Amino acid sequence: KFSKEQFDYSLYLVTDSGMIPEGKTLYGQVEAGLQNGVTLVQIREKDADTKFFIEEALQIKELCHAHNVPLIINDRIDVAMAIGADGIHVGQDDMPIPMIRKLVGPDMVIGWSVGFPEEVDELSKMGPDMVDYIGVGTLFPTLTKKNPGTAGAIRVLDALERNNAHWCRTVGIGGLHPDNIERVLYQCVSSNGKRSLDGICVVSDIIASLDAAKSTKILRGLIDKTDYKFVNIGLSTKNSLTTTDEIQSIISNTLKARPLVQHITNKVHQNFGANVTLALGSSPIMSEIQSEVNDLAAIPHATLLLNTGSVAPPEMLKAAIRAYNDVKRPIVFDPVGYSATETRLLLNNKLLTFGQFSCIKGNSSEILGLAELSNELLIQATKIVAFKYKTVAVCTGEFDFIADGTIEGKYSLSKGTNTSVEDIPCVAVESLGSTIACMIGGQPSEGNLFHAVVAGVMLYKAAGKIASEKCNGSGSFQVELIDALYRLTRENTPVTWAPKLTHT
Amino acid sequence: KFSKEQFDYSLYLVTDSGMIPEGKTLYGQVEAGLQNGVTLVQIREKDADTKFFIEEALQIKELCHAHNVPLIINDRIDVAMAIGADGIHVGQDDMPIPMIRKLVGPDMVIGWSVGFPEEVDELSKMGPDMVDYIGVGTLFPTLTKKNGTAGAIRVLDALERNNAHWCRTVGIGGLHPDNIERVLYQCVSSNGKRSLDGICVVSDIIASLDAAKSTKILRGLIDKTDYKFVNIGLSTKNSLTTTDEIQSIISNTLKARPLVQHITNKVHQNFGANVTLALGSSPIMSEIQSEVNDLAAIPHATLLLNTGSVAPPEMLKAAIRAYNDVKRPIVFDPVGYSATETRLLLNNKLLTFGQFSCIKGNSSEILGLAELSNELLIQATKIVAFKYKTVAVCTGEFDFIADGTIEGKYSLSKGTTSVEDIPCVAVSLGSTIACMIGGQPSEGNLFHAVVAGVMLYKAAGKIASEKCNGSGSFQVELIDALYRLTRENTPVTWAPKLTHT
Amino acid sequence: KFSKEQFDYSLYLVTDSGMIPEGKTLYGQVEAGLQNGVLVQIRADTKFFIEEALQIKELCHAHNVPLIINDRIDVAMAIGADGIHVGQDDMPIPMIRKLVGPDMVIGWSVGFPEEVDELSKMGPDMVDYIGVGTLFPTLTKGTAGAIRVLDALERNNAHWCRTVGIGGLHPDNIERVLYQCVSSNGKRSLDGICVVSDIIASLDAAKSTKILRGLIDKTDYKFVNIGLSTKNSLTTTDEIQSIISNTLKARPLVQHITNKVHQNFGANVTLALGSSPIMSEIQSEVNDLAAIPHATLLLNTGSVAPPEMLKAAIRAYNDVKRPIVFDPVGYSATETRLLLNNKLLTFGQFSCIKGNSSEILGLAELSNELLIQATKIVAFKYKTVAVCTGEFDFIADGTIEGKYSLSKGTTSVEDIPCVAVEAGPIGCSLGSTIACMIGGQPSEGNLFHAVVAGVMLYKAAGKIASEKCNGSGSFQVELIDALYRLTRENTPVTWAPKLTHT
Ligand SMILES: Cc1ncc(C[n+]2csc(CCOP(=O)(O)O)c2C)c(N)n1
Ligand SMILES: Cc1ncc(C[n+]2csc(CCOP(=O)(O)O)c2C)c(N)n1
Ligand SMILES: Cc1ncc(C[n+]2csc(CCOP(=O)(O)O)c2C)c(N)n1
Ligand SMILES: [Mg+2]
Ligand SMILES: [Mg+2]
Ligand SMILES: [Mg+2]
Ligand SMILES: [Mg+2]
Ligand SMILES: [Mg+2]
Repeated sequence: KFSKEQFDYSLYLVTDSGMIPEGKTLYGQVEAGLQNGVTLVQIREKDADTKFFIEEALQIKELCHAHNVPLIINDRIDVAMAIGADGIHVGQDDMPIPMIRKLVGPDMVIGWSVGFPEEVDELSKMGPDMVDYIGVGTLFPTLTKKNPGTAGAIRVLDALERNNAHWCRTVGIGGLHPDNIERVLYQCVSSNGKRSLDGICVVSDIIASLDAAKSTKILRGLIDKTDYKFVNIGLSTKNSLTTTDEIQSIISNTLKARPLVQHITNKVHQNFGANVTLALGSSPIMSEIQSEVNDLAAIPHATLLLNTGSVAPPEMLKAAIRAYNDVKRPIVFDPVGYSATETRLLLNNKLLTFGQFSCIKGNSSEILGLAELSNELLIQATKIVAFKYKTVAVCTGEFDFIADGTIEGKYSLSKGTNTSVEDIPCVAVESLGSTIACMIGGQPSEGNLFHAVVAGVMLYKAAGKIASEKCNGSGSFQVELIDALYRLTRENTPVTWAPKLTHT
Repeated sequence: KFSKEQFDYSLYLVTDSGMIPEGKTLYGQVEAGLQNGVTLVQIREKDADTKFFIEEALQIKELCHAHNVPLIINDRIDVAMAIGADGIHVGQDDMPIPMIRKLVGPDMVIGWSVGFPEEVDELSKMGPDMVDYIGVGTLFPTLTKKNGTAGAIRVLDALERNNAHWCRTVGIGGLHPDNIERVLYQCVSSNGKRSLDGICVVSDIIASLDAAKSTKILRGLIDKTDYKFVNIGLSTKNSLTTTDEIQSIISNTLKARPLVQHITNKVHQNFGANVTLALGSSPIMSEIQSEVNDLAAIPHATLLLNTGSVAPPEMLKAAIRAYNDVKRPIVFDPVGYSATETRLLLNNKLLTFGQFSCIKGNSSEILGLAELSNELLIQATKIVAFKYKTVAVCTGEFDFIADGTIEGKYSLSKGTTSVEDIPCVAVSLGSTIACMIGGQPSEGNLFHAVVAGVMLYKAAGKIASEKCNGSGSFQVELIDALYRLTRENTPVTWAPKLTHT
Repeated sequence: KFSKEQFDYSLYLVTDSGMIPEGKTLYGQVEAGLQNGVLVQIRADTKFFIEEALQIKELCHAHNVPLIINDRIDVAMAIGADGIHVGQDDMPIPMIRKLVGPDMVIGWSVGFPEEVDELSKMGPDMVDYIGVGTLFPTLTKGTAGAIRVLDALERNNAHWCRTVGIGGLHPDNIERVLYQCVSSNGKRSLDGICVVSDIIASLDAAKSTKILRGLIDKTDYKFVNIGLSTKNSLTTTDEIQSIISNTLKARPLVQHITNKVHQNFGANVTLALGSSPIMSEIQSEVNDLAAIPHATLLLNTGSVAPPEMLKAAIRAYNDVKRPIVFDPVGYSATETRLLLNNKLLTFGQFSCIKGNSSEILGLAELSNELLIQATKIVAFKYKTVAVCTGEFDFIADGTIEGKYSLSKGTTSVEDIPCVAVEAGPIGCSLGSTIACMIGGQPSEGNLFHAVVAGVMLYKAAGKIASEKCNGSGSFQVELIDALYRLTRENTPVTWAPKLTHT
């Protein structure tokens, strides 16, 4: 007999009877996963046949108790009481929670499927020893649930905090696999940094596995690690303004490394973007072809730059983003959208679920929108975004603001960061997408993501003043800008450049 | 809040959500059936979201309680406790009964689906306030469940051998107005002490375009008490059949020229039509489905069934029903029966299609039908006669006739008069019996007619065996004797002696 | 290197690559069949072919058995194969002989006598052996037909040409095939048996083969649980008396499969002889019926019953070694009837065949010496007791004590026992009579005597009836009566009919 506080939600295995590979049993899989992790187990399915259910539940309760792990049942509350189960899970469309509590009485864990903040409010108006934990929405798409992102999970953890539901644990569920578990753990944190997921739920990743022991050992590895080094550049927090000597080193490195920068964009920017890249002494590639994507990313110092409202299918954007994250190379997200039209908002939010971005760059509107929300406002927004997507965020305007929300790539269960939206580093400065892409692209393993982005914003802003002076209108401004970028970097003398870098 | 003994199983409505006609609601149907009968109601939901289930259950509990009728739930015991239901029904493959009792505690009705005696034994090894009632097997075939009366009797018999006095019974599966009275009529304990406490329907009310009317009809049938299944008298006669009665029978059939439809082999086709001709009535050898209703509509029509025939079960079913609809007599003369695995199968299936006026077999045919010397044969003959609520004939040295119709009486739970004490007397035959019964007027008597037939046949037999030179001439002298014997009604003359058994 | 005369055609395994069960190889199957019996013939890409052929030639040579190839003559020469098989639509035989040169065995698929003629006007060291037609139906690509071919091999004196039977051969019909596939002159039979699916497609090829071996090198086919001994002494009164007693005491169950005219009249004859008739034409019942003591099958023709069920019934009785009597209402009366009847004669072994002058001459594939010759031909052809009804009834015994052998083969058409039964100038009635006499016999009985007993009894009842009757009508019933009276007093010394030798 376990109690609320003895429950370890770390790796939470939810079974599904009609998904087991031939020559393997449900007992067999659940056994393998207990010997290698999963501090919790839930039985469903049916095939019901309510009597065969009960026999399988008892058979499996012995196994779990043997390994000192609780057994949860869904959604048959009666079978739960009948076999002396340790808890029950119910969905939004199952028996109302109060009714359940009345039958099972205190002591028993009650799990609830929750996908929206609105449902966290209800959960809260009910107080403790009603809902004990919740499975957060369906994180990613999946074939396991017969009918039916991290941004969405955050909105829920945030409601658990605004309502101070201290008594309610959380696990994330739906489409969780080794290719996205660290990213999920990493960016699913309360905005105030005080709360994260207490564990991870899998079904197909273990159950449907030809080797369930191995699959589980892998998920365990990911969950009890603490670093997500998502790009082969330094992520150290830097609080000292970026020195002239550092900017100089950045530019040298990218000039010497000749980074390959893959542009995925519409057209207007195709040509102008390739010019900026050429000026910065690196080679542009405008491939939007799925098969090439893994080969491109394999080339030394490769970099991805994303634009939006593009002619490329979501299936390939997903493919590209993943391709770069697999080789730990940097992605820069520069929405041409974003939230400009209903259709763009949709596509952009879908993009932000495909992987981890090294940098997100927007203007005042693009940024406020991303922050889900003047001058003090733009700063708050910039940090919110940076923290939300665990990335370096740039907000362009008269002043350009840069915030570093990577937190050295740190994640943990429940904790969650050690660091809220409010107190991450954010500095100020008084085509940019490709500039930033080239600076980050050139950095070696010992580099620093944040300094590089700042370097880029400085460089760009510097070239701007020069061009606006030497030009005769919009036309020549464009070409004088490219020229300034070229001249500026062929002589590393940042001590010279106009733009002033302050703290925010 | 109801208790075990307040439950009225009379007309028990079991719902099914995805079977309701367009423009009609489950509330709507269940309402109509409460206003006209349904004395009990069960709700299912194997396919929905457990929350919509609970909302519909409460919505419908108010309706039932409003009409002072309990609400039963299946098989979600949890939903049952949660909404304060009055009982739960579970199947053979659902949660074990002891476990259920432990959660819901005494006071709540527990129903169990039961199809075999073996399961009645288990029900009994558990004693009272475990299983309160049972739904007996699937009586007839149906499209309602996703995966006969003889069979129900075997279950009622086990409820008696085990003295499970505490357990009610309802019959279920394929019950409609075309077979409800026959079900109530023949589903009785062998000792006559127990019958079905009620009848269960799903499609007959739920899937109805006019649920109010459909229900009013089922009610009519359930609380009636007579099943006059043939337009002949069914009165119990304890006085031996007098010569004057036999004489009247023969006269009637000669004057009525009954049309006797033979469904038979090919050996019996010809020989059977001869006997029919001799008795002054016309044979027809139609095995065609479309003709069957027209044939039966002809005055004094009669059906004679043989087995191991080339005719499809679908048409036998069609014929048997055709005659029962017009309340005309069927005689069942198995050429099988239980002679081969295939025959046993077909015959038992036949006995589920309708009500027979008479069943005729030899020592083996009969013992088999009784599901079991010279005393043994007598016990067997009554068993059969009572089982199929019919007049049963067992041919041999002595021919035994038993009358198990019990004046066509049925009731709920009661149910009666046991196997042991129905009337039984002692003394080609299929066709003879068919013609005697065929000729009887509304005021006649089924039992006397059958006896008359057996007498007549046995009489013609002695005469023929004497006037013949072997098997060949015996056959034709028998037909002749049948002809001569009936053209002069003088039963005072005939050889065969009629005693009590 | 083998030569013509070292070739043992006993159990001849023909492979088929795409028919092997999972987890089993062609090497695996052919190995199992060599260790338990087995000559061998092999039938994708021409290069994989050659590799498999060599691989398998080593195996065969290891067990001292030749390897034959079909129909790639080139692959044959290339791998030094021991012989080649070709079909009727493959390379002409002379051409083949020219390329492979003498010494190599040449097999030819043959299904008609016409093709035996061609095989013959080519003389020796052209065609060495032949696979006879397709005996029974099969998904891989009758005995009366095989006989016509063995007969042509004899009329042409093709002494140099062996024969194997092929197509649909399995344990349920191998002995019957060996048993009735013999030259009309009795001098020639099949030199062996060919299987594909029975061994190749088997989950246990070792066992399957051991079984086929058992059957082939046995020599008795006891196809009915009655004596088959050749009796040359006329059937004595005391024997007829014993027969009738036995059937009266045994009350045989006689299953009639017949028209509708004969249904009733046939059941009466059966009843009179103190046995029970059953008129079932239902497939599922058939195995249960035959399992009942002293059960007997009587077949009529142009019936409403499907060939699929007749096959089912005939087999059902042969499996329990009970007697079948074949009394064609056809036969050869119409094109459709001939067809169905011949198909029936391929379904199993009959204990007796009964026809009239036409029915019989037809069956013999052809007066009074003529009728006698015909009757023996039929009796011998279908290895059965044959009855030919007329003024004289002729009975011939072609069972030859149920003896079979490879190549040998037996005793010709000409010299099996044949007797006659006359009484003076006077149908489906005799069929039922015969069915009841045979039905009653115990293991120690004798098939031949019983049939004769039946014919005598019937003929006897006939004279009596023709005298006591007033026309066709009463004749029928007086006949049943006479059958009844005659058997209730076993006094054959009394009966009119005279039994002579033919
Ligand atoms: C703890 C908890 N939270 C939520 C639910 C509902 N739920 C969300 S998606 C899905 C399966 C995805 O598996 P996968 O994609 O790993 O194959 C299910 C069963 C539940 N039953 N338990
Ligand atoms: C009291 C009780 N006994 C048995 C069962 C199981 N059951 C067997 S047959 C049938 C469908 C017949 O519909 P129809 O009358 O339209 O043929 C169902 C529901 C149950 N659920 N409740
Ligand atoms: C020696 C010889 N004779 C004939 C043929 C032609 N042939 C007639 S039937 C048959 C397949 C029978 O398989 P199963 O016994 O499984 O029915 C084949 C292959 C030949 N290729 N070789
Ligand atoms: Mg169930
Ligand atoms: Mg933009
Ligand atoms: Mg549900
Ligand atoms: Mg009978
Ligand atoms: Mg004939």
